[PDB]
Amino acid sequence: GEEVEVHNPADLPDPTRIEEILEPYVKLTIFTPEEYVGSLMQLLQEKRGRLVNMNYLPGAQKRVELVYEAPFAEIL
Amino acid sequence: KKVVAVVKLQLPAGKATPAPPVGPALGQHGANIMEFVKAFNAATANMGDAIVPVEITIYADRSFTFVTKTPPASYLIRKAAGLEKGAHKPGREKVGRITWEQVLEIAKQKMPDLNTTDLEAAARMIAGSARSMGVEVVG
Amino acid sequence: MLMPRRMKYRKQQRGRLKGATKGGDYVAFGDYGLVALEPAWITAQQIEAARVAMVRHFRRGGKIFIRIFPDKPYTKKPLEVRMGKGKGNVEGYVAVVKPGRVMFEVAGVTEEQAMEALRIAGHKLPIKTKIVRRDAYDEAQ
RNA sequence: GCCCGGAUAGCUCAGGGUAGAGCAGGGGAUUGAAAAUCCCCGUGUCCUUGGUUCGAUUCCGAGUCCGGGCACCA
Ligand SMILES: [Mg+2]
Ligand SMILES: [Mg+2]
Ligand SMILES: [Mg+2]
Ligand SMILES: [Mg+2]
Ligand SMILES: [Mg+2]
Ligand SMILES: [Mg+2]
Repeated sequence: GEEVEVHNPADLPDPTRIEEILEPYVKLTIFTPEEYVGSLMQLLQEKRGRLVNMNYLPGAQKRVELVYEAPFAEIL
Repeated sequence: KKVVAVVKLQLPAGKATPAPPVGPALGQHGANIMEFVKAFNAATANMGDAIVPVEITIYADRSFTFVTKTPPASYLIRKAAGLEKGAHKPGREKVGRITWEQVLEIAKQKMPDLNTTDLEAAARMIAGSARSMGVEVVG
Repeated sequence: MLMPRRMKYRKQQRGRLKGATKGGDYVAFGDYGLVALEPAWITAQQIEAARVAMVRHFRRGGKIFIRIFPDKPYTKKPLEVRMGKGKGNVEGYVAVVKPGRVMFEVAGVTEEQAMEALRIAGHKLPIKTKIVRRDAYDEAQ
């Protein structure tokens, strides 16, 4: 089954019999103005966030909204 | 109400949903996003699939207008003898092989794109995409 | 790095470094060569560093001809030791190179590749050198 | 850095025509059920990356590293 490598990376279960280590991810939404977007994406890349979605709220003209699934630990 | 940007880009006849670059460039827009899908993946589907871009024009009251063509000479050669890469190490690698007229059909489709309305200069054309994936011209 | 597989004698006297080279003065196997302009005991570690440098430059393609061999053993007393008590121990091998000698040759390689690989390789040796290109004069030899 | 070598399974390891064994495990045999013993079975991206070959753990590079030599190191 499953349980949590708690406040002790040392106190694992035996990585002998192991198949899935799970990070906490998070639904991460970024309201940038204009195409700082270019900067933003490079940042979220090395933070290992998957790009799921982006949407322009037009009007003038900057405003872009980015949605990301990213490992919770990679913020903090 | 976005300006009149001249929309030269590089998209694919099939791979079509609002993941980038469908979004960033077509931000300055307001068009029916799933139309390069719809009309382009359907009306030019006889050839197969693959990459062809699209030339839209945005006008301020959210107006689209686009025309396109033919999957890339490196696709029309992937149906040929069964490839989906090149040959990694060509110049000597003769994986698939074609005849001087089994590579005369492939320009029946990409003919209206170069400047050669002669399917000799349009044969060695698509047969040049051969070498950079290694498929040969027999004897 | 090169050393003889066996020797009649372990230690040998220093000798003089006089004269132009006796032979090996014409490009004999490749298209370009590096020739010595001054005499020297070129050590094996030097030869190895010159070889590798050109190799690295030919990462895909090329033949390297090393036409000098370090057969002369090099002797050195242990440090902080008074004069006497016999001749030092062999601590390495050198090749005696006199001016005019062709030390390295490259083939199978564009002119630019050849004169760049030989230029680096010169920078590894304790002597001034000259890069040369197989001549009718080599063919006549 | 250097000379010798030495990185092959979760671990300790044997070794130019695709490499195994102990071991840990999981399961099984034995038992009333265990311990001990024994059987069975894997993912090896033969340490990483590039090249050499028709064929590389092997050969040529580079990278990081491990055990012994020198050397720096009140
Ligand atoms: Mg010296
Ligand atoms: Mg001496
Ligand atoms: Mg003395
Ligand atoms: Mg001595
Ligand atoms: Mg010099
Ligand atoms: Mg002290």
